Amino acid sequence: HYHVAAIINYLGHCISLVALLVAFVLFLRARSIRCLRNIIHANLIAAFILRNATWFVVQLTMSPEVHQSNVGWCRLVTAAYNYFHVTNFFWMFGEGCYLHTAIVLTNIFEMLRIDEGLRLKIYKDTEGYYTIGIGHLLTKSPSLSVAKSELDKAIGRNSNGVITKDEAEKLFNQDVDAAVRGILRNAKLKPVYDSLDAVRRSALINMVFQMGETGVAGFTNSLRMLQQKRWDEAAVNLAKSRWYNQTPNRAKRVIATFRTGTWDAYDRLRAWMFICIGWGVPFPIIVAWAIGKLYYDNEKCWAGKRPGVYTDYIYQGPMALVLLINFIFLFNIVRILMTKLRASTTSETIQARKAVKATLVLLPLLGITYMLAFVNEVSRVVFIYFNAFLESFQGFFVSVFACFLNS
Ligand SMILES: CCCCCCCC/C=C\CCCCCCCC(=O)OC[C@H](O)CO
Ligand SMILES: CCCCCCCC/C=C\CCCCCCCC(=O)OC[C@H](O)CO
Ligand SMILES: CCC(CC)Nc1cc(C)nc(Oc2c(C)cc(C)cc2C)c1C
Repeated sequence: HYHVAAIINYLGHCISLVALLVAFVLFLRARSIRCLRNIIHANLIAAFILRNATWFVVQLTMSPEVHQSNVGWCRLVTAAYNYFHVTNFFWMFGEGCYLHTAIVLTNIFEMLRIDEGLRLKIYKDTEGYYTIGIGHLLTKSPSLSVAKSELDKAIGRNSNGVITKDEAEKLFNQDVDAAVRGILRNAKLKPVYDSLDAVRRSALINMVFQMGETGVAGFTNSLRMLQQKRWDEAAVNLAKSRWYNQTPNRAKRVIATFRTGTWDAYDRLRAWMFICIGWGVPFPIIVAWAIGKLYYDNEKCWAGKRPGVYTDYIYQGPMALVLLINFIFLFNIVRILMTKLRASTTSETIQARKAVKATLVLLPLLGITYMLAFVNEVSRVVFIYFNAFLESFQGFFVSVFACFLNS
């Protein structure tokens, strides 16, 4: 049977590798590779591709004579293969951070957290008025004691000076409504705002926060063009204003949002933070593991299982912890979907459901294999053959899954 299990493993690994590669090319071709969803999926696929390819290399290490010798390149392959193992876990954790944040925090919140900055503690602004969050003014009393109270009425609860991230969102949402009220009352801004789609409306609100209604109104020809959906020409005119000269970066992002329609400008910035979770963090982990092996376990290409001293827990450790956290995220996401978002049916909530549905489908497929790992008749043959199939086709499931989310 052992030969059968080996044949299935090579067959599966081939299939999953091809599947992953096809999915990756798909995501690269897409114009949506700009979206944050697709950046994570593509990186997730890459992380998976690398592991499958390394598997075939690892197969060469296996032959006894190389296994025994513990050659230098042998050790590199084992470490590399393990690195990609952690990469897989952390990228999956990547998707889970995104999904969780996707429901709890709106796009417009994220845009103006990059552009004006988020401060969770009470601070005094430039002219000395107490301000918290994304540019929210509490009151103009000189006594911070009074300010703590003013925040409490706003939030509903006693604050002691420091508000939760979810609370800042409520403050921010309030400000956005105020901005819209102002926009609708403005004779110049109103026709333009009403014609714009949701993403561009956000970009208009961005300028309102920085310049004011009166300031944004001053852009007569840019807004005319905006209204006539002449986005390329509208962008040209927006630069010429000195707003651009004084704050190029924020202006470029806001202007670019007018052109495209998308969040691409802000999404790139967000993506670097995911990148660290997926490739950045597992690298110190694997380095620490490799030192451990050099110190007490220099045998057998680093793949020897010795009972022994636990060195594999240096990388296995974080893999386990990352998983638990994802469960906590999932637990919170599912509850939110029942709790507030039953009746919502927005563009975001539909996708989040579709994702959660797919996660639930994905999670037993990958999970059973670990369950079978802890616990060890014709039915014994069925255990091994099942194992051989699940591990080998692990990659294929990921390819299908990523594609399903993208759709
Ligand atoms: C010796 C090696 C140590 C090196 C340490 C590496 C970590 C530092 C990395 C980034 C710093 C620069 C980040 C600048 C990018 C910020 C972009 C942005 O958000 O800001 C736009 C601007 O605020 C609106 O005008
Ligand atoms: C046939 C024998 C040789 C073995 C070869 C293995 C066969 C499965 C491999 C590829 C399927 C990948 C799944 C693709 C799912 C298509 C649905 C999809 O969403 O496509 C659009 C894409 O997401 C836009 O970004
Ligand atoms: C378990 C072994 C591992 C091997 C790759 N698979 C993983 C790893 C991780 C971290 N999360 C997974 O799923 C989730 C969970 C649990 C929560 C959320 C919010 C999102 C996703 C995609 C799977 C299927």
